[PDB]
Amino acid sequence: QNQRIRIRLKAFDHRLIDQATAEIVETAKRTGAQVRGPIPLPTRKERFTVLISPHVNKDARDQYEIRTHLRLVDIVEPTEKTVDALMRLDLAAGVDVQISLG
Amino acid sequence: PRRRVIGQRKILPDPKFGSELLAKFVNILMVDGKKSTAESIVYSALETLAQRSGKSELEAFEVALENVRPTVEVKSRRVGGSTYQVPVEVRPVRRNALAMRWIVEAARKRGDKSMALRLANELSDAAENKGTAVKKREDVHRMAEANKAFAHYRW
Amino acid sequence: PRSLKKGPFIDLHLLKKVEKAVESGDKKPLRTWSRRSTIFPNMIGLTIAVHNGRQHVPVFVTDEMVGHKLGEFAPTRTYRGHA
Amino acid sequence: NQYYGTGRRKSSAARVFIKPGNGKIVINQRSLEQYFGRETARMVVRQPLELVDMVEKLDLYITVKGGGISGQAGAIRHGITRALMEYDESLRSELRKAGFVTRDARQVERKKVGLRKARRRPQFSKR
Amino acid sequence: GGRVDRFNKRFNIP
Amino acid sequence: GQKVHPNGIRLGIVKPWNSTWFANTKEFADNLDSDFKVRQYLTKELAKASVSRIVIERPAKSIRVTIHTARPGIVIGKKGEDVEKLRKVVADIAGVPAQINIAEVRKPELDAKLVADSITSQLERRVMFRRAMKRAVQNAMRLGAKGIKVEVSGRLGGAEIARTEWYREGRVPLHTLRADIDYNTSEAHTTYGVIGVKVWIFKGEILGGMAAV
Amino acid sequence: AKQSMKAREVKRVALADKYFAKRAELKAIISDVNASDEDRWNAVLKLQTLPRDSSPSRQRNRCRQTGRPHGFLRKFGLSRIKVREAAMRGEIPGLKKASW
RNA sequence: UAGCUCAAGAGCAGGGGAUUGAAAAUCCCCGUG
RNA sequence: AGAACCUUACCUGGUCUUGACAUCCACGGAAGUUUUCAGAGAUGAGAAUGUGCCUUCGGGAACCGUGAGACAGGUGCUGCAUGGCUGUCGUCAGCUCGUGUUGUGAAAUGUUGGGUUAAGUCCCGCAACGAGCGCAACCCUUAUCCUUUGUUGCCAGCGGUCCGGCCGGGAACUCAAAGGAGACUGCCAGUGAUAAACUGGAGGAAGGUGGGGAUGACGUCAAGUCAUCAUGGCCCUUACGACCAGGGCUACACACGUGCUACAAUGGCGCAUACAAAGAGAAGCGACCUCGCGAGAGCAAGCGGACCUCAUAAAGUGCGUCGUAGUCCGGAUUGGAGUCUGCAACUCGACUCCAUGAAGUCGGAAUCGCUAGUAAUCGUGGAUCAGAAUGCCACGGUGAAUACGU
Ligand SMILES: [Mg+2]
Ligand SMILES: [Mg+2]
Ligand SMILES: [Mg+2]
Ligand SMILES: [Mg+2]
Ligand SMILES: [Mg+2]
Ligand SMILES: [Mg+2]
Ligand SMILES: [Mg+2]
Ligand SMILES: [Mg+2]
Ligand SMILES: [Mg+2]
Repeated sequence: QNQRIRIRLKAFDHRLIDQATAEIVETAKRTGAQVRGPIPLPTRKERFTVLISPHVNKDARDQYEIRTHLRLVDIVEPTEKTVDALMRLDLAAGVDVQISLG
Repeated sequence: PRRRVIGQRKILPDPKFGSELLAKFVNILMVDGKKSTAESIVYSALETLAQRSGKSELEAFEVALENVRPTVEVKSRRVGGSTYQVPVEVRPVRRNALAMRWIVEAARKRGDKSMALRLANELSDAAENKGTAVKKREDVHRMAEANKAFAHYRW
Repeated sequence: PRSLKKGPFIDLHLLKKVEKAVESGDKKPLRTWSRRSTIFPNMIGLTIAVHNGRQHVPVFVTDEMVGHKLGEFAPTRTYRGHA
Repeated sequence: NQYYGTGRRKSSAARVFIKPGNGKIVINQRSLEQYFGRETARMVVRQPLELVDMVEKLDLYITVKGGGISGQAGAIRHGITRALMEYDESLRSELRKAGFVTRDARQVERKKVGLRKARRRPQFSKR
Repeated sequence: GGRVDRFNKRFNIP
Repeated sequence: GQKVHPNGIRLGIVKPWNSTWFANTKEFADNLDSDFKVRQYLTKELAKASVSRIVIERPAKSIRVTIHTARPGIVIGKKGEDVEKLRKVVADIAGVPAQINIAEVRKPELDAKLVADSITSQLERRVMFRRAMKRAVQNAMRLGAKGIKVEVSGRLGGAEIARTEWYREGRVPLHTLRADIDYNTSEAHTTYGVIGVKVWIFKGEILGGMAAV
Repeated sequence: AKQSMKAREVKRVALADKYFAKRAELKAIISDVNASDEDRWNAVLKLQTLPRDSSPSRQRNRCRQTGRPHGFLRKFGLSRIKVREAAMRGEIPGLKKASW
């Protein structure tokens, strides 16, 4: 749209990402930017099964999972200061961010 | 069943006549969970039976069961050293089950182009007290009449 | 089988050998440790010692063998009977 | 006005909007007879109606997604049940006794390691 | 026959 | 063929992971092997430095690595030249710059990792296995541990026959994930076979602590 | 697997990497229709000469620590037991017990 | 007199399948001139 | 959780030796490139080419190659040397200890007796009193409500619309992922030693442990694994080490184990046609459109993914469809002919096509699972993976019968 940027946060925890989410939303509102709510998207759960035994006995299998949390926030008004602020802003190492305007 | 007392599961009545008896019948006849084909065969078989003998579907169906339904069976009780075949009266609910069961068994045995054709003739013969299904009732009663002497210790 | 769009596959070592053989009329067996190649019209009438795993079986290429591979004419297992 | 209810049977979620009219139960724009086939399905959806007074005096707007005939049909029935209770707060008695207010919690059991299905186990050999 | 005739037409013969 | 690893079962609730770097299905594979190699290297160079948990975080284009030790002064050194050289050598193995923290290990006795390392050093020096266990147990109990359970397995005493003694004092629950039991493992490479060591230190339930703070 | 087998594996991938560009273009000529018949045949012969190893089908997935040729997993790399080991001690970022 | 032991029958013995922690025993099925 | 070569440890054909990998010093060459040819390939000749980087201006990090040494090397040996992981009894309710007491003593007691419970679960009892690993709970997932949040998800109330949530609009609802709430034997009554417990009943989405999954006590079997690895000792070491070309690991007079598919008219095809979940995907998924029996192919959008893609759900229904036949059942097997994967498809791949159309008409003795969304059923997905699933793992759809009882 009018240069609007959508920010996608990707992590592996249900807390870290929410904690980091507050920072990325509170900042924009503080500087006076309308940031869309931290919409929750389905947490992809990849499921793996592995033989737990070095040899025979193929019933002793284990079930693993990876929960990838992905929150998304939209800022309709791309004010220069806020955009530049979010850029320089450093976020928790645990979470990852894909900054794309489109 | 060692300790767990079991109640009774409620079954939905059949869509057409609203009969609990017939809903159980299609369940026993059903194979591979294919209900839709089961009642279609049964309903068409009932239409043939009703037209071939005049009587209403529901009244005709009940008469066939009444003429095949057994009243006494032989249980297997390990009395003392060696087990004997103890005759035992059968509860009314179980009566319905065995009657319907024999019908389906006898149907599959008989040779006919369509099982619908089978069911119809099968019920018709049962109402006349003839056919394979009713033959079991005398055989079951003969087993329970020849062994009627062992009727003082049951389980 | 192999795709028709790719044509026939032949080993260059064997391929080089047959070229020399045809231009000189050689009759000595062709020593080859390979079997993946296919029968070409230019090998007709030659004798090739095809490896089977331990030894080289001499096979005389004939007219009817055109289009087949060297592998179909070199049995790899020695089987007489179970009794 | 609008009366809302939520139904769920296996994996289907049904949204029911109740407003008076001439019945004509619409299920995902399509008509009743069109959406449902097997006679049993249509009978169960209409069970609460006959059970109460408004058998067809009012109308039923239905949107359903996911699952199959059973799930969808059962969830529609369940939604109607809750919505009628919200409308009258008096149908509980008959509905509760008819086991309609209870949410059917039976779901497909997950597959387990070492078994081919929920409970079926590979054929066993004693010796 | 054909063993060679087939080979001839099927393959481009480069 | 029984008893699961108490750390793993509690890796989401209670116990935290030792690596919290998000990634995808591409870079992830590589990162793992580099983490593997660096940890083994560091453990060899500081097996005598009472290292306990070499936490490794991979921030955006960074690899912050932490080290829990009970002798930080030994590790650092006068003006810490030793720490500085470690950073350089570890960073080249996987590229990218590196920042090193030293999370000092207060009361080393309560850390099962440290205790098992000490016990195994004794066994290499041929110290009466029975003595070692009693010492470690008493040390933890006096320093404050709701429970301790230490297990020893292998060709103890030198004989060719196996053996698995274990001493336990206090509550050492393992079916309550609301606990905080640490279970390190150690492979003492004694002359005869490879005596193994596993220790559970029930430091105390994290009921109030919930999952994280 | 032995250390030697791991050494042979890394040699296979290294050789394929060096000739990766040549193989990609050479097969493109083969695959592409309308190309001269003689050109396609020469391309086939060139691939033969081209070291076998260079083919990406000559690599067997092995554990990056032990080299086990069986039980490999693309995701998480490692191997069967190796995954567990890292995940069990708390080195894999996110894995845990599944109770769905 | 079927490989024995008697009448090309039967049985015994043969094989296979059962049953045996496991083998005889036993059960079945078949080949038995 | 996947032998065409790879793998492979096997055979066999040919190479080779401080060795492929491993250091250590000197040594030579930057490394490296491009090509030629010997040859099955290993290995072996040839060339041309560059000849660096780093301080420093020598020589160094390198690297490639020679030699010497020490060593390297074994999927060699030993699981009755071990670690470690795993099976098992058994999710069975048990196993213990302290202290005291008793008995010469090994032991006993606690831990049992009367109740109760899924339970050494609780209650009385009581030379025991305490404790602890279990049990239970704490976890995850499902079931109803709330709040928060509206994405691409949603579309009620909106009006316009191409009738397409499409597009404005909106935040209703679905859905989602966070916080929560909620079932507690709590409540009600009954029974029971005035207990513990049980029983019914109300309420309630949900009743006794609401439904799963996770979680295996002390130990047993000198259970299995040295070929994951580590490791102890022995043995090997121009070879029991290593390279590479071909085969074998798919051999077949033979028996079993586990799957699959059929022995049909619940079918059997034809057409029409309704409804899912779960996933995966960047050298990948690949819309499309065009061609091709098909398989495919060209053509190439988009998609790192609640957006695009795989993608068709099929069981089901609508009419028609044949008449019990080895069948319009089923339909292995082959005689061929295409595509596709890949150095490479014969041994020994997979799919599409032609032609072929068996056995098999519910299977002796025997023996398996299962008691609910289970069995039975019918799809779909996914890991492994160049390609190669009736195997495994998941995910839906449909959907029973039976329990007097011990
Ligand atoms: Mg491959
Ligand atoms: Mg091979
Ligand atoms: Mg053993
Ligand atoms: Mg005592
Ligand atoms: Mg207890
Ligand atoms: Mg428990
Ligand atoms: Mg043993
Ligand atoms: Mg063994
Ligand atoms: Mg095999």
